[PDB]
Amino acid sequence: SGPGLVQPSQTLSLTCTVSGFSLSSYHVHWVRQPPGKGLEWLGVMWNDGDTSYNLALNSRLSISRDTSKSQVFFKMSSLQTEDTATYYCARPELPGLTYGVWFPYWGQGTLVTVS
Amino acid sequence: LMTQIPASMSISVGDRVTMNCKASQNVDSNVDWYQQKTGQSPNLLIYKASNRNTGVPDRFTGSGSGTDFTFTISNMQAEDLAVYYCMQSTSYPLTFGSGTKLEIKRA
Repeated sequence: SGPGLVQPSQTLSLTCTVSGFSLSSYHVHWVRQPPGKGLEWLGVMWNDGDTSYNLALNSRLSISRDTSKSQVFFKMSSLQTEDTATYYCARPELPGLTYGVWFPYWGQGTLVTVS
Repeated sequence: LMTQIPASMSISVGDRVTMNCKASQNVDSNVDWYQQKTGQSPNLLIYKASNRNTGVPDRFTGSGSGTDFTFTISNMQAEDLAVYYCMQSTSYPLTFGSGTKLEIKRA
């Protein structure tokens, strides 16, 4: 949740409520799907706390979480027209200890529209 | 990053199909495959290049070496239509393939 219509430059915070498990035990990934069906990685957060992003949103989006309340957050700032898309969150079932990072989803979406 | 070919894949029920992806560099075996049935979120099929996720029927199998990985469906059934996506998770940033839409050829 947290989605909706957008004017370009605006800000927005999406949430993601998890259940069935503890947030310290796995990771969570913000991935979007644009209207032309393309899928993009928005942000990740290693199990230690570090977080990467692609250049696409570097400096504008800020992923965060609350291991206590079981919440994942995405704080978009300076929204652009190209951020329009469905936003999902997922846990990864792949410790990057052994060089994978598989991504189990569990989100049903939440459409953000920047116009 | 990733390249997925083909874009569209018309297949008849019972047929076999293959979708492949290529990586810009070596990512070993960390490539998974997702099915996004129409009107739903994507779902996992194979992870680790070749391992089937729980619940996935064995008509799906994965393989690949160096930079090319392939998903194979031996006997295409009706439920298998939708868009498939490969993704690697070798190292960051994680990246998805552009997608291959499988459509069922019918009378």
